[PDB]
Amino acid sequence: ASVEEIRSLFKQFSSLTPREEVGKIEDITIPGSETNIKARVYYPKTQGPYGVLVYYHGGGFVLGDIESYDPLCRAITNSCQCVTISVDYRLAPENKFPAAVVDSFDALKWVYNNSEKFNGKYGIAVGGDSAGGNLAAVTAILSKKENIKLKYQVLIYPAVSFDLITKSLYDNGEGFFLTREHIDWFGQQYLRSFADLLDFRFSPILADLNDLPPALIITAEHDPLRDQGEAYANKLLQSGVQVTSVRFNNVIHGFVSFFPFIEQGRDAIGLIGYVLRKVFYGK
Amino acid sequence: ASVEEIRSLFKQFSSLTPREEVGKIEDITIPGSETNIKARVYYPKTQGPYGVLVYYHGGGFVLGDIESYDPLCRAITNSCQCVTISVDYRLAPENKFPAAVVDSFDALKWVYNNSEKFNGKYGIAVGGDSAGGNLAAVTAILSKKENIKLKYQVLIYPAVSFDLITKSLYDNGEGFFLTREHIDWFGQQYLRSFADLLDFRFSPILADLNDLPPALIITAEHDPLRDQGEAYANKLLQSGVQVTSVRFNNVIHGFVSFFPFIEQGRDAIGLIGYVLRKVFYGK
Repeated sequence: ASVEEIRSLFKQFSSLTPREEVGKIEDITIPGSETNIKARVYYPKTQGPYGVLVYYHGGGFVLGDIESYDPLCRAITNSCQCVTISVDYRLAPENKFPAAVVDSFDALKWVYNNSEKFNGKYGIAVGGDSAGGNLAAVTAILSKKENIKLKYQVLIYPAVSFDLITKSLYDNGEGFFLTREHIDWFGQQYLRSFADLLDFRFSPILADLNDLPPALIITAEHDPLRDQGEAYANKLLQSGVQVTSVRFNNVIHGFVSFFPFIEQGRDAIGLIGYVLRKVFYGK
Repeated sequence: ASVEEIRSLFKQFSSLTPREEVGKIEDITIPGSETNIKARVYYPKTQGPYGVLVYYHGGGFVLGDIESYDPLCRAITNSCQCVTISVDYRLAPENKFPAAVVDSFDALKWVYNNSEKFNGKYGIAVGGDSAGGNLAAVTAILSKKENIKLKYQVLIYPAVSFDLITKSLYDNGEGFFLTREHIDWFGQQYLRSFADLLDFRFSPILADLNDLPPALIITAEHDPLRDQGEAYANKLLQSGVQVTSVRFNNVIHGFVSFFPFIEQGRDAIGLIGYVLRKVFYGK
């Protein structure tokens, strides 16, 4: 199948996942530095003021979008009882690195500067899964540099480094949905050249991690990205940042997206909701 | 340092921990088959009806008690929004195996048969940490044998088997609070003879685990008991029981008891609260 066919397939598969009712949904356009960035704003059913999670979908920088991630963003919204803003960042191969990062950061800065629009008085967090977790992490690094003060970062099986060495890569690189061949191919679509492998905006493990917001990092036992995610937690800890790093056993990369039929995915969304309700509301 | 001494230092340290307000607290005495069993009943600040969590404290079968665990059980009560009944089972070396088990199962049976005193319409679960997670797991096995239908079991770094073989036992057996010498000494205080090593009431991994209640099993990366706790989860799964097995990284055996200082401990309590709210209230 073509990239277009697979992008469509994501949306199609999404229509088989129940969409939880939320308080209110609205589609906005965020004025970006290089583009106008579509976002979907989900309000919870509770009364404000709120904390605001800016969310970046996964899909290897190439696939996924607001629609296919709509069921997950609804479930997250209800779990965290917070405003969630799902960002349609530019995808590769059409828009090479660093387009996704530029959009993800532009969107966060705007949300931060406009949180009053969402009655966002309890502060701003970032979150995302896989490639989205990469973007959340990188967005949190870029924020510190600009004195944007984030409450929290939720990194769901994030990609944090180019990797040819982790045990989990070789143990889990075939037969568990996300394969070596996928990882290589996504990387070729996204990156401009070999030099980009030196860029912290692609590999956030490279960055100086002190003074970043506190983090929840979820990894999956049977995931090739598992070891590198747990390494990112370690480096955060070494840099004096609080992080709860949790390995969900018996599950694969992507498991949180399959929450309707992987119960561990539901429980992960429950934990995400707990930590955000805690940091935002003292709950 | 004598048994009575080390019990007292445990008590004293826990004495300095700020206690969370709950709804109401009632002390009760359950008529056990071998003894009168003190239990403390914690009501959440919400209104009923409730699910009920029967909780067994850790401490190697030798230490801990209602008072010393009082801060944790308050924290759990507020997180799960459920009635929590902390059980004062008989301790070793004064009362050897299977005294703790007899008391734990007698308490659970009585609560189950008396669920109305607690407005416990939404059903009964068991939970416990360490030696208490052993007791919860064993209580669930004994329940199934007598047709008592529990909703859930929460096993926090449980002891599930006599162990001379797991990699975590050797990797983590010194320097991380719970040492080989402790494990040896506790087992020496608790067990009657070598024959007790065949008894599933000591090593619940031995039991047929079919038809047991769904489980949350929390392990700790730097814990000698880690591998066996993950084995128990895998054996449950193999037996057709739903289980969410989560390894909290960067922490040691006992970390949930240190929740006031170890934020990962607080997040573990959040997760426990989520899974129980979900199973009881469909939240």
